[PDB]
Amino acid sequence: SKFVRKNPKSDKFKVKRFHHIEFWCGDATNVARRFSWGLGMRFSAKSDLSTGNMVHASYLLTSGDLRFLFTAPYSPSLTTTASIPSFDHGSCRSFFSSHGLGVRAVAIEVEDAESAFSISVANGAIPSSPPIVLNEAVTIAEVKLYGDVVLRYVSYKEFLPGFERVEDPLDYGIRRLDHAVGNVPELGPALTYVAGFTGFHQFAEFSGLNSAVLASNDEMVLLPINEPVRKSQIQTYLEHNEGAGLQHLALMSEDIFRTLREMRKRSSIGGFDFMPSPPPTYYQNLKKRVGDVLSDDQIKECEELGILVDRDDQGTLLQIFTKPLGDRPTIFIEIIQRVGCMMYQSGGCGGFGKGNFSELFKSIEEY
Amino acid sequence: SKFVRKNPKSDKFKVKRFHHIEFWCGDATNVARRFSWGLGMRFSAKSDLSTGNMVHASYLLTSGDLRFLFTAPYSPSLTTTASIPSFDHGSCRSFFSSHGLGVRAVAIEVEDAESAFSISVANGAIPSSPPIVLNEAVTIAEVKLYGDVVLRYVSYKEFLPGFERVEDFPLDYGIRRLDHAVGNVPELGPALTYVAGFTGFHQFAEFSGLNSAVLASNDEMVLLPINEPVHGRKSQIQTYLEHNEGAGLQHLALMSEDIFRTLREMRKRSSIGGFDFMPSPPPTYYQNLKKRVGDVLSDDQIKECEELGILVDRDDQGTLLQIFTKPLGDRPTIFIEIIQRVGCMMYQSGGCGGFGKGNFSELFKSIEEY
Ligand SMILES: O=C1CCCC(=O)C1=C(O)c1ccc(C(F)(F)F)cc1[N+](=O)[O-]
Ligand SMILES: O=C1CCCC(=O)C1=C(O)c1ccc(C(F)(F)F)cc1[N+](=O)[O-]
Ligand SMILES: [Fe+3]
Ligand SMILES: [Fe+3]
Repeated sequence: SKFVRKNPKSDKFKVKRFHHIEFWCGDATNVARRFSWGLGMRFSAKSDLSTGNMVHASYLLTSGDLRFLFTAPYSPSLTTTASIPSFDHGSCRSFFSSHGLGVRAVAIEVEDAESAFSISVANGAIPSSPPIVLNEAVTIAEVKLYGDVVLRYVSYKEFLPGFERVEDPLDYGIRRLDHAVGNVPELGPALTYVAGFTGFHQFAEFSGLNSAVLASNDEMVLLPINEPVRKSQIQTYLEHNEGAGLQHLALMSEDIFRTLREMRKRSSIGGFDFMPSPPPTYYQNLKKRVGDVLSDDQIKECEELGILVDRDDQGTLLQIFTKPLGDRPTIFIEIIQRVGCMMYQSGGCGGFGKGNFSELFKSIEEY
Repeated sequence: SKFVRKNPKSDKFKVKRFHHIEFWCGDATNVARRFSWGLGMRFSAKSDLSTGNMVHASYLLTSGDLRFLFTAPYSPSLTTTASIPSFDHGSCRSFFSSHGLGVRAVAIEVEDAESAFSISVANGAIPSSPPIVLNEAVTIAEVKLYGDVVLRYVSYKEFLPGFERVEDFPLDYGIRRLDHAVGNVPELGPALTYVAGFTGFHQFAEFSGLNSAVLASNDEMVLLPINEPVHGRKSQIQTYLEHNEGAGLQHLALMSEDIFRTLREMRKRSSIGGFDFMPSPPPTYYQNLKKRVGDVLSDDQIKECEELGILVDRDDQGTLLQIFTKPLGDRPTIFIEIIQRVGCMMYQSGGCGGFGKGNFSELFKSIEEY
């Protein structure tokens, strides 16, 4: 009848929001051009040859507050010209040879990046890049998160110094990043490592995996982690990804129907593909499950677009998943819309979809 | 008053057509998805994990007879499961680390691929992959062309054994075939005598920052131009050799059956995934058009070129429409030429109208005016 969560607010430094995500590429132009058309993200800021960067090409896509950065290295024959100081040509080709197209950096806005970096290392974090102050404007620092992903700290005194603003329409309703999930071999150690240096508390849950969720004090920076337990997808991931790494990004949309009707039109002409849709029983069982949250027309709309729906104690959740973004069966995208919990709306409203494993199964047991 | 052309038909083996072009990628899925939407090429055949290939992912785009192959390597921890036998994981990462996104293979249909390979090596060609017979169906062989590009020989007894046909309503911007494939090289003389030395390709005569000869097969339908940098405004070909870390393919020219359609489609998509184009010639250029190709293009077709930014050139045999994209990837190296040829219809003879060498001048004296 009642579910109660706790929140010690045990953050070891002041954390604000997700700042951006840095993909590492072989050729960043094509990847950014496809992501832009397939997700509806505007070309916003560049740091390439045309801006004078002879170390790496970096292209930034935005939609709402969501910031996808796409970095690919230039030839070593053409350091000081790189806008992102923590970039190394060799670490980049190693990452792409080993893991392929994937997320390098999970970056978050924090009060002071040297403050965050100092405590993190002192509380166990493995350092990657120390605090570099860019033009006395932004501070940047990187610690190891899981595998070859880095948690990157960004703090302030069009995106970073050295980037040039790209002026211009494209917009499918995606407004912000919601959570970023990492697949690791052993949950226990990875969980005690990350929470050990961030002070992130565990967000409670209302298969082939085990999943805990680490969260900041206001529960707006959400970092779930999966463990491998039909062969487990997480295990397949660890093989094709040659280790631990970010599994999926969840992108909050202000209207999942719009974003899906846009993203679905473009699946065959450049965009992104989606998982095969649940059996029609699933949406018939919707009417007596979230019928007091979604109208019947909104339920018909989910069946047309293949959207999963889940509920927990505080709210209701709409969500759908793409197919792997690149060549390897590794990283994919989650589109979500959260309903309820509007105090502002509290993050994690509706959970993460853990219930859909069952409900989707017993949809297939029927039918 | 008169330009006369010769043709010794000195081919050392039987050569038919351009078969396909193999790009080497870091991630072939995104590159092929972008090229498909930005050029209007249909997803036709795959050889990835979903077909059982654990060495490399290969995705084929088509439009008319044009075949763009996009290959990217999988992890070595998962040779026998690879559909393309000449693929090596290390040669691929070396290529992409060194040159970035570029063309690996220029492949052409020939009568017998072991026949072509044997003579080529015997006439100087540097071998890369010997003749491998796939499922007693198609033969494949590769010799070095320029730098790390390979001339690949393909002969027959959806695309290769091991590939699975992709059913698609379908995208199509009017591109129908590949016209020519150009390589930038440090020294023209040696590269020219090397390639023609083992193919027997004759020189196609020409009616800047570069020196350009054109090597051609007997029917002048497989066209392989080569550029050289002229030193001492800095030569683009020289900049290419720096960013490309050596010689390599510079541009592919894609014949369209209607360059206006193909560009009104391709320009719509420049800002939403597709390809961008060079800044348009000054309006004087298109004014001088009316008394230059006015007996070939109507006034409406001339206004249409000004709207789409198309260059026009003429030679002894015919007239040429052409326009160039910006570099396809991160590096200022490889780009695309869209072309439509007019005249010379005996069938239409390749090289009709030349290649645009006159436009350097016409473009300039347009800017000297205005
Ligand atoms: O948000 C999360 C984090 C923990 C792992 C997880 O299961 C979550 C999902 O994004 C999610 C939700 C539902 C489904 C299902 F079962 F409907 F397919 C799948 C996922 N998932 O793993 O991407
Ligand atoms: O087709 C060729 C091969 C030889 C070299 C060459 O210049 C050709 C062109 O594709 C061409 C023609 C005209 C222009 C101009 F005038 F616009 F600059 C440029 C090129 N080009 O991109 O090489
Ligand atoms: Fe999720
Ligand atoms: Fe050309």
